[PDB]
Order: sequence, then C-alpha cells, then structure tokens
Amino acid sequence: GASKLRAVLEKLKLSRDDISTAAGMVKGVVDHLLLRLKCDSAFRGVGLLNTGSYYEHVKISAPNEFDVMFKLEVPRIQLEEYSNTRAYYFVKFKENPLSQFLEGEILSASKMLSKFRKIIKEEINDIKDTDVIMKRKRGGSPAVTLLISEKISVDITLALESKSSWPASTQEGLRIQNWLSAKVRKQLRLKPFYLVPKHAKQEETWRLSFSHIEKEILNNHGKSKTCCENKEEKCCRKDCLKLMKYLLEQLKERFKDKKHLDKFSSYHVKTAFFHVCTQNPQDSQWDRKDLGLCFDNCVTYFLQCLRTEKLENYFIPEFNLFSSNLIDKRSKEFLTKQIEYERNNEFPVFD
Ligand SMILES: O=C(O)Cc1csc(Nc2cccc(CNC(=O)c3cc(Br)ccc3O)c2)n1
Ligand SMILES: [Zn+2]
Repeated sequence: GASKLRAVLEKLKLSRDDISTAAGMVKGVVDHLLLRLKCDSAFRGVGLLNTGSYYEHVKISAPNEFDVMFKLEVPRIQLEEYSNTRAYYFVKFKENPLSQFLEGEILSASKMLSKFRKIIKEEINDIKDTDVIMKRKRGGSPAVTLLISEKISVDITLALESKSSWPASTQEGLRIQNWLSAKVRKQLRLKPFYLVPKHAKQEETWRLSFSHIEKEILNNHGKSKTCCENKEEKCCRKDCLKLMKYLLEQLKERFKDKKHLDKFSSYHVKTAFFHVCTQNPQDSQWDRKDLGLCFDNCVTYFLQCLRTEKLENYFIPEFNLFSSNLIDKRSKEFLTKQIEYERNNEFPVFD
C-alpha cells in the first residue's frame, strides 16, 4: 500500500516546487499593504510573522491559496480569561497608539478590524496594475481575503504580539519534553505569544495563536539534531502530516454540498499529529520504510479522538477541540465512517 502513498506524495511535490509567478505577485501586494499600514499611528509597528516567507499554505491540495499573518506588538498588555474558556481572553492595558480602539477597559477587536479592513480596501484601489478584489466575510480571523488576477487568493490575519510569559492555561501544555527535550520546551516558551480576533459564543474576545511554534516544531522534528540530514536518519514524520492534511482536504471537497465537515480543519489534524509524535518520541518509530504502518497509526489515533469525543489542545490541555459543545456527534460519526471506508479501500479519494 505504501507505493500508493509515495505516489500521492510524488504528485503533491510536482505542483509545489514548479515555476510560478504567483509567489512574487503575492509578495508585491503584501509589501504594498504593509507600507500603507505603517503610515497609521495605531498600525505603526506592523509586519509579517515570518519575514522572507510569505508563501505559507493551510491547503496542500490548493497551491494558489496563500495564508499570511500581520503581527503588531502590544506592550503594557494585561489579559482577563473569558468565561473559564481557557483560550479566549479580553485585552486590557496599563494614552496608547490603539487608544482609538478602547471600549471601557476592553480593546475593541471589531473597531480594530474595521480600521484594518478600511485601509486595505483603499490600498487595493491604488493598484491599477493587477485586479485585486477584497472579499468580506464573518469569523474574526482570517480578517480579510484578497483575490489577485484570478484564482490566486491570500488570507491576511491581524495578530497582537506579547513579549511576556505565556498565560497560566499553557502551564501543562506543549508536552515535548520526552521528544524534542526540556531545554527546547524552556526556549520556545521564552518566545512571544500571539492573539487573533476570535468570537466565542457580542463579546470582543481574542484567542491564543501558536502558528510560530508549530512551524518551529515541524522544521526541527526529530529527537536527533541530524534527523533527515542523512541516509541513516530518514524519517516519515512530515509525510505523515502531509497525507493526513491531504485526506481531510479531499473528503471536505467531496462533501462540500453537505455541512458535516465544515467544522473540521487542518488544525484538528496538526493537534492530533503532535499528540502521536509525543506518544512515539523516538526517530526509530518513524523510519521511512514504515510509512504505511506510521500513517495507519496516525489515522487510528485521529479516529479514536472522533469516537471518544476527546482531542486536547496541544498548548492549552483543558481545552477539548472535539467536545459536543463545539462539534456535534453526528458530524464526527460522518467523518469516522468516511475515513474508515477510505482506509479499508486503500484511499480512493487520493486517486
Ligand atoms: O481560525 C479557525 O477557525 C481555525 C483554527 C485555528 S486555531 C483554532 N482553534 C483553537 C481553539 C482554542 C485554542 C487555540 C490555541 N491555538 C492552537 O492550538 C494552535 C494549534 C496549531 Br497546530 C497551530 C496554531 C494554533 O494557534 C486554537 N481554530
Ligand atoms: Zn526526520
């Protein structure tokens, strides 16, 4: 079966590294937006989360779809935990550039997104080169989506940066100690945390964002410092993640007409994969000759999470991604049925 898996990985590589003028058209549009935003006293300290890398995708089956984050440093920050949710907070301070966005003691996520969208939609009209259009949708983050030329899309998210100790909810999270080490857990937690506008079921809440840590773990994934740097040390961690992302993206497209899978995203997949990496910390548990075995095990864990209705957040342990108060049993049982059929028929959806 692994020869079908490696064929799927071979086809996914042929669309990645290919010659595309889109990755430069995206960078040119981003730089335009970022320069205009810096003119405003509120958005003066704005810039990309990972500079040099605009080319970031949530979707592995949609190369034309890009996803960027615009970070802004919020000093003198003070958080207040919304309704014992563990993940959702209000933003309070300690005259400030964003004083124009305050409502009582709480920072308006709506009025901040408002000025943010306003500026962008004006910067698009000042581009008579390419036909950029601003799509407006509800959900907090992604804040805005741009369509360059045709069928080339960029999702821009606004994130507040706090160069201070991560919230008390994260104390027992990121259990990488027996895999990536205690030294690494200490280092990563010394990095800043990001907050994106996100509505909790109105309330002007901000949610914790760990996108920078995710990329950090994925680009240095072995117990060995030289994992995947030589022939003797070749693992299948990344290919296992790639395939799980591709399976959920394919099933989501298959049943776009129904509404059962709308609630599932690559984040449920990545959270589940990191729990597997923790459970199997050795590089010898991910040898490249075991791709079929390793992936089936990844599929099995994700399935156990759907059936038991338990998927702990990788960063905030008391937060369950699969609780009944977020995703209904019927939707999880539909996703279980589809994955079980695919696995039993050696993944036809991959084709
Ligand atoms: O924006 C949406 O609707 C889709 C979406 C994105 S994160 C989410 N749920 C979500 C709910 C509660 C607490 C968090 C905290 N963060 C993460 O655990 C996280 C994990 C990885 Br791996 C990568 C980046 C992350 O920040 C997240 N839902
Ligand atoms: Zn490796």
